[PDB]
Amino acid sequence: TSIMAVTFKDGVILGADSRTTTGAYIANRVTDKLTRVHDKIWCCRSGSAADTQAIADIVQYHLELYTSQYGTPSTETAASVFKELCYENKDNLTAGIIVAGYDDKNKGEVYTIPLGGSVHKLPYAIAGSGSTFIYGYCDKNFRENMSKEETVDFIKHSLSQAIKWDGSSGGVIRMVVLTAAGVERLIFYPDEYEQL
Amino acid sequence: SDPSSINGGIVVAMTGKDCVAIACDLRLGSQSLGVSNKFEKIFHYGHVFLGITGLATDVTTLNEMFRYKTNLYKLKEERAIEPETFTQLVSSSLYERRFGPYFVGPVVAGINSKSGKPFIAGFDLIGCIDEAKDFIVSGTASDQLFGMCESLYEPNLEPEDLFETISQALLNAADRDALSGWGAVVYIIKKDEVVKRYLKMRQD
Amino acid sequence: FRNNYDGDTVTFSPTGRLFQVEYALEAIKQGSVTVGLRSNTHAVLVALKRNADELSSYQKKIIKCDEHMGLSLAGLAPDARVLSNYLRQQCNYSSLVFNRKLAVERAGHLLCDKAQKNTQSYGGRPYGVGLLIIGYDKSGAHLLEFQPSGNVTELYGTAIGARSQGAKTYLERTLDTFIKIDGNPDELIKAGVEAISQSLRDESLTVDNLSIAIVGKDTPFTIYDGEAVAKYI
Amino acid sequence: GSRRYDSRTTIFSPEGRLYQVEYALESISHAGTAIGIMASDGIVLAAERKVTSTLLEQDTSTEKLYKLNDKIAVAVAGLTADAEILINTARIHAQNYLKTYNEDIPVEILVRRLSDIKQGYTQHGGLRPFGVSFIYAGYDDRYGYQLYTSNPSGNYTGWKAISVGANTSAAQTLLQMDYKDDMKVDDAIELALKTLSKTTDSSALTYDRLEFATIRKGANDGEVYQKIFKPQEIKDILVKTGIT
Amino acid sequence: AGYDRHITIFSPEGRLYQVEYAFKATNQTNINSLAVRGKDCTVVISQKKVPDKLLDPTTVSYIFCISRTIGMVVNGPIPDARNAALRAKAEAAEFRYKYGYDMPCDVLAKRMANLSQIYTQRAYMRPLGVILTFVSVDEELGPSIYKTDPAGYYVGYKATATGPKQQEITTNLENHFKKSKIDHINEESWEKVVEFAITHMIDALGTEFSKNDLEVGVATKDKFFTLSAENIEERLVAIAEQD
Amino acid sequence: MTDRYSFSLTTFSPSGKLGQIDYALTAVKQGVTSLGIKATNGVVIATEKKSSSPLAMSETLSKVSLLTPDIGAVYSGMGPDYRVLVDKSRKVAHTSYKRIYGEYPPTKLLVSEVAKIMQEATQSGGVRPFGVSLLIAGHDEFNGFSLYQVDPSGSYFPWKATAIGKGSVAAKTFLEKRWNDELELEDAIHIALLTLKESVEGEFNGDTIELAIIGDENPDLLGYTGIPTDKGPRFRKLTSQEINDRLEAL
Amino acid sequence: TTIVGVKFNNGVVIAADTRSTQGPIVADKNCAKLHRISPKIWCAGAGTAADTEAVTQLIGSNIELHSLYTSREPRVVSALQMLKQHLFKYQGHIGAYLIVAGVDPTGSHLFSIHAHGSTDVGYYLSLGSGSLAAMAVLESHWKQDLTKEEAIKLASDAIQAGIWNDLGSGSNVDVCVMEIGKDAEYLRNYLTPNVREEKQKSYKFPRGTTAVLKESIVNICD
Amino acid sequence: GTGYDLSNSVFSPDGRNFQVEYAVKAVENGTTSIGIKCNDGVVFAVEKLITSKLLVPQKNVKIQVVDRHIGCVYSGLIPDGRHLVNRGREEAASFKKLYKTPIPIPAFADRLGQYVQAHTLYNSVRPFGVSTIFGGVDKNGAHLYMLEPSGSYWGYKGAATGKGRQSAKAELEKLVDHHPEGLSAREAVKQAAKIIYLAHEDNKEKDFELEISWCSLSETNGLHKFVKGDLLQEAIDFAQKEIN
Ligand SMILES: *[B]([O])([O])[C]([C][C]([C])[C])[N]C(=O)[C]([C]C1=[C][C]=[C][C]=[C]1)[N]C(=O)C1=[C]N=[C][C]=N1
Ligand SMILES: *[B]([O])([O])[C]([C][C]([C])[C])[N]C(=O)[C]([C]C1=[C][C]=[C][C]=[C]1)[N]C(=O)C1=[C]N=[C][C]=N1
Repeated sequence: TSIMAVTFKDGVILGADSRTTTGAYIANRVTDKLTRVHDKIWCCRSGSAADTQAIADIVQYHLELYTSQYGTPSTETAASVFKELCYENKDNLTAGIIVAGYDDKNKGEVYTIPLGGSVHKLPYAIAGSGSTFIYGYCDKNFRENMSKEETVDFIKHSLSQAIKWDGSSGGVIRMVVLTAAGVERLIFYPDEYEQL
Repeated sequence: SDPSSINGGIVVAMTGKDCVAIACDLRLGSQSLGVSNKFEKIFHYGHVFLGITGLATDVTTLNEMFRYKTNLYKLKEERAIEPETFTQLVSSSLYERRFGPYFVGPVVAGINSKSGKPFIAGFDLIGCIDEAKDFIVSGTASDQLFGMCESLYEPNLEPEDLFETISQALLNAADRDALSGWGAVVYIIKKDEVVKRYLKMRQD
Repeated sequence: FRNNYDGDTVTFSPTGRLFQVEYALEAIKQGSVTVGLRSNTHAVLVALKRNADELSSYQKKIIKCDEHMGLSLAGLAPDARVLSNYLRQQCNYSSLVFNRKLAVERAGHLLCDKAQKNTQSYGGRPYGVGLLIIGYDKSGAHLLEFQPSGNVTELYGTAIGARSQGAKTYLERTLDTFIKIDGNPDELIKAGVEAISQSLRDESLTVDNLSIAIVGKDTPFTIYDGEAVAKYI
Repeated sequence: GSRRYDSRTTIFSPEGRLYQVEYALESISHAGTAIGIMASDGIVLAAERKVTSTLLEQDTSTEKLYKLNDKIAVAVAGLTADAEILINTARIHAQNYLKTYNEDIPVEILVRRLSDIKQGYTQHGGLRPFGVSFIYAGYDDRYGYQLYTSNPSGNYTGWKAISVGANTSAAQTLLQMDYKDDMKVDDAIELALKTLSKTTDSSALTYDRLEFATIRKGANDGEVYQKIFKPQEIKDILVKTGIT
Repeated sequence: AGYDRHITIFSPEGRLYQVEYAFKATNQTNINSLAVRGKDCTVVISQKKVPDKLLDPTTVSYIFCISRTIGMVVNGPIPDARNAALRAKAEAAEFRYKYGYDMPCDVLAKRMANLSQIYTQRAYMRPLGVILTFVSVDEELGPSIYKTDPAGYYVGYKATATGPKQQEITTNLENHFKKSKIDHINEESWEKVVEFAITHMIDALGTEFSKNDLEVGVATKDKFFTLSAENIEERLVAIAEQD
Repeated sequence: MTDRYSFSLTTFSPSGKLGQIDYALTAVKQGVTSLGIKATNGVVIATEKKSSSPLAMSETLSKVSLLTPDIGAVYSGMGPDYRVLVDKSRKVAHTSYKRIYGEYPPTKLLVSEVAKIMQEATQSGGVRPFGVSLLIAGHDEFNGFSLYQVDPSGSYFPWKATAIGKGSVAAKTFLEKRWNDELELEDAIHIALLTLKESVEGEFNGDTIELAIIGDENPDLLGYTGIPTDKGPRFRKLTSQEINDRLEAL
Repeated sequence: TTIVGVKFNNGVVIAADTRSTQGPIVADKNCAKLHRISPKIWCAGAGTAADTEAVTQLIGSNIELHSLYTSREPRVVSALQMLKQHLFKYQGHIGAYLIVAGVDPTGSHLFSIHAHGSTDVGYYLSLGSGSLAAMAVLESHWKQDLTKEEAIKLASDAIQAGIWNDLGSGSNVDVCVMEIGKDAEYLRNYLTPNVREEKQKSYKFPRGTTAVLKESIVNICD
Repeated sequence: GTGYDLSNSVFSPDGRNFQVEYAVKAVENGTTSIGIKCNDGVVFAVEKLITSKLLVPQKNVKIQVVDRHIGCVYSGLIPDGRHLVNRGREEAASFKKLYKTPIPIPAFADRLGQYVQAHTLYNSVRPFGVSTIFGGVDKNGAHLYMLEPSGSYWGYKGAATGKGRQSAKAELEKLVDHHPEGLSAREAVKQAAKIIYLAHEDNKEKDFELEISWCSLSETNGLHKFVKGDLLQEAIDFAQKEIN
């Protein structure tokens, strides 16, 4: 699995590969690892499909009840709920989650929640088995306040490299753009990113 | 080690023309040591017959349980439970202990009193129902039984013929299993009557 | 009226009173007088012990919570034991978990909350005892008055029990005087005895009838009875 | 608080009586009369259905005679619904006993148990007692045919012939008048019908207002047989006994 | 004996006085409300009265946003209304979690009616002195209005009204539908339906409304929202230019 | 908090009466009349949809409910009590029977379960009896067609025909006259419609009346095909139209 | 085991083989791996027989009760949420691997659930030991916009890939078609390509061949 | 009949709950306290009757903080007030722990509301004997609230409760009218000290001690703090001056 979230000038974009495996067998080649826990708060799932799905469904339930009572939640709040679940249940979960959301006052934000259950707010974040192969690339090519086009390109190149080296990653690259303008879904096929 | 190989034993059931048959061996041992040669594995509640192979203590417990349940059933329903219904009761009862099962291999046989249709069924230790039209096998010599049945069997046999068939299937399978044998009993069931015969077999 | 609203604490009267609580307060008045006063270095508790017969003892009215805290009681002894024991634990939890002595003001808060729970729920009864708590903490000497209603107040001096109003007036008068008895415990204790005698009438404070407690700057809360208090009679 | 609305169902009267038990009994006394008569070759249970109609389906009806075991049965007088709760637990205690000892439960053991349940609602729990009285008719290989009775108090006793429900005093006097130790099941049947026939609060005594049952050990067998009479069967026995 | 009027047990006449008295409580706020169904929206109008000058007018409401799609207006004391709201929100959130789709207006109504039916049968729970009107544009039933009471009763309406002067509003609305012969305001925009609603709210009550005398909630496909003082004014003006 | 009402709210009076059950029956008496008639090949249960306002949608309120594909219920008394009883009845039919024997319970047993729930609300601590009387009709392979009545006490009995609620006495009488053991289902429906007419004050049509039957299997109401032993539910609610078509031959 | 699911232009279809095994022994030559959750929501199960049957009936039961309570047709996403949260609760110990499909007020659906509780969505799916033979066929013949008949063929051929090439799968082919506006149609043994050839001889024994020691009549009646 | 006022969750025939109304009497019998919302915060103040000279001055504090941004003051049964703050403090910790962000004042208000309303649902508990004024600064502004024993609460521009609630409410209504642009933190502090000195006349017999606290986005950084020393004295003066 290769997933990442990057904050740029207009907000934030989430990207992921679409492969779920059972050993060396690709159980699902068109997986959607970019999950919505709120209108403008999405997450990136890595690790156990069952664990992350269950976690995501719970956070969604929580934010929906939060909204019903106190209105739209901050991205920081969504990360707090994910963390609370991941940390308190560290012994029975295998979930690497990246939380990205778009706020009007805060623009775009990214919080990464790795295995332990610790929280980390960053300009951008990468996770999943394939992320190890692009640590160098991403660190060398990331700049703050990029444009949507620059960002989509950064995610597209980074992930195609991750997909190239990591056998657990593959299929199509999916993206989700979060800005004041709204929500946009992007999809890139093999024939495109494989030759970048 | 294997709760299903400590006591030993077999049960087999077949459907014939307007009849059904169910048989079992009589051995009850403790590993190599034979202990009893009168341990029957076939019981009945009303006109529904049930054979149980596996760990003897559970075979006994389950029988006591189904007597208990079919009794209350008759008192409330004001009628005798039918093969089909019982099968379901056995299945749900077994799954109730899904993670601490009874080490048994149940077999149901009987004639539906209303439709007069012959019926047989097998179950694994957690309740999975196997409703076959020809035969069901269970026990420590189930491979042998499968072999005997798959060859010897044929549809619509008459009571007298079905008897010869099921008896030969049981007898020859048991003689290839160290944990089975020591006597056998066969039940030929018909809408109206039920005959029980003890077979003559090797005692080693 | 009242008779239909004093059945239990969970019931409010038409005027907004809680009679059961008021009745509890009444147990205090029927209790033997006790006094409390402090300077800036010490805090003293002078308690008049009451005896049943002349063959009986003069029941203890002073309990120690910690090395820096203690209190005098007026009312139902069992309730004072329950409340004092609770305070001993809070004083103790503070030392064990935080290696910190519990602030007198904070102990008052705890008693108030414990008392309150017994005035809002069905089946229970309010506590029937008044308490005067003295202590020396990180902010000096302190004196507190506890009422079963849950009201706890910090004062320079005060008294509770029968005829307690005598002493209370005396103190409210002698204020400017004893508040300055710093560095001199015996003078504070004497002032404490002259206050408690302003509520006498029946007899006169005797040796086995008098009980005094002191705490302060360099004085771990300690209790004196009999002979040890002879030099104050 | 709640205390205010607590009836305190389990307290003693100044005379040392149990209010609720007393009133439950008063309740039972208005219930259709049930009679149990024990012979030498069997037992007879008869009961009068309280309140009936032209449209009441009697064929599928049961309100006073229930089978507990294959050797034990009961006649009910009181709240049917309350009775069913007890009957079901009763049927369970029987099966438990059977599964534990592999022997049918002795009649008294089953009766003592149920009576114990009732007695409980009498001493603790703050709940009302069961408005029910039972006549137990059963057989076991230790005491043969037995006849018992239990009421809201949780007390029970054995009889040769007895009644529960309405007009018990009247019915008891009549039984204590024509009963004889050497009776026969057919004699008992007739005595039972006569008693009800004389204590009814209705016009005549028709079959549509009766429930009948016998526990005999049919000579041509050697086992005990319970027979809950069918409407037609009760109508017949009604004619023969000269009540048409 | 006479306690058959303090807790919820039957009176000799087979009545439950506590339920009846709870109904009385529903009018304590002296406010009226009504709901009508559009072609593809549902509207709820409710009187807004702010007596104290020391109050923050923006926090005086009896309309609630139960879920992205369910809206609820309450007739009764605010503390009981908020208790009912919090619960309904919780119930709606959980339903989505467990069943994978949004709780339908009619279903949440039933759920709350059942909860109310319980305070009716259990002695330790008092009924809530409120009437709840739920509205939305159900994905299967379209514009929907369901109302529940302290008796645990609930039913769906073509249009409805609640409050002290409920009868006048009702008969007014009744007359309109006897006429139009349809069971809904045949309007494409919710703005006109809101206007229809306020108009009749005025006829039946014989009163004129300023932008701060009303409170309005609108339910449309996938969303329920409440109008602002200014959104309402824009509404009031429009109606003015017709009379 | 915490229900501290652990004592019975229904107790025995000196006369031997159980006040709360008596009062509950009184509540039932005020209820809208409902009835049931058993034919030789079916059963019919019917009641009046007493709309509590013309602005209310009478459809959204069904007094006749399906408990199992071969069993239905109807009542008289407190609708909310009936509603929660139907939910429990449907669930108990599963938890206590289908999930065990893999088949729906027979009418008498389900009725028995319901009766139990009601009996408990007669003795448990902190509750009042249910203020309803139900008429349950169903069919099962070994018992055929049946009709029962369950009262607030928890008592129940089988009927050839009966009525409960407001004008039960008059209705019961009219039924005794028209009932016989050779009635066909249509005949019973007809008699049901006639009986209910004497009880309805205002409009009498397929929109003010609610009627359902327990008859033949409806393979068309099954939703799928392929399993020979599944022929469809015997429970069927009549349509507003189906009712009117019959009211014309009234 | 081989179970598959295939969406077509106006519905969804699911198929499965009919073999059950214990080690290398065929326990059942014609079991039914197709379960009904509600009239129009069917499920294909693989893994532990008792488990697939049990979880399928439990959710089915609750779905029925939920339907009655809401006066609405059951939705596939609801069966999917109840099933998945149940399986998740049991950390994989309930060996149920399901392909759940169906039509409801919101349209036609196709999902899969693994024992641990994860779900997946697609136009075509397969699970079981035959899963790889089936998927090879699906990845080779599937196309968007299939007709009901094309779907039946595709799904049926996928199961056959399992029957022939996977030892864990065999015997017959079961299918169930769920179309948007019609009744769901269950086709038990839609294909039976493995009929046993006539035996070479009859083993009917001459009566009396079996030695009997004792005999008696059994009492059924009570 | 009557008795409708002896049990807490009971509805009187007129739909009221007398026990709650009685609790209110307890609130009216208490010290007066207020709340003044300003352009970027809120100010709290309360009257502290000096029963005697023995009371250590400035010690027995009454105003309470919840979390770090909320202030609470109340009139009525003091212990009941602490009980409510304790709950609020737990309520707040819980919220921050899961959502990270300190609790919004509106959210906090409902927490207290739901809890207080809860104590009017059972006869096993008593309604709260206090009216609480509380508020603070949050993500979107300042908020002032007053909660009644019935669980009722609304947002206010200014609020008062206790003995002299009328004097205060009067003074508060003036300020509201003569300052549509909104008072200031600094100004509200003096204004408050005044409303308190005026409302003290409804208790002019006993001497008192003033207490003020405030939470202003600019003066305290959104944190709740007590007014002490100079700023306090300056306010006492502004009051002592205009009291003549
Ligand atoms: B990715 O690696 O995170 C990937 C996708 C998932 C987060 C939606 N993980 C998986 O597919 C996991 C195994 C794994 C592989 C490499 C690194 C970490 C974890 N597989 C499954 O969860 C799975 C497989 N088959 C059925 C159900 N679930
Ligand atoms: B298939 O592979 O999924 C198949 C069909 C079943 C899910 C309906 N599986 C089985 O038949 C299983 C395999 C298995 C064996 C041992 C442990 C777990 C799974 N067999 C059985 O479930 C079974 C049931 N009864 C008797 C014998 N075997």
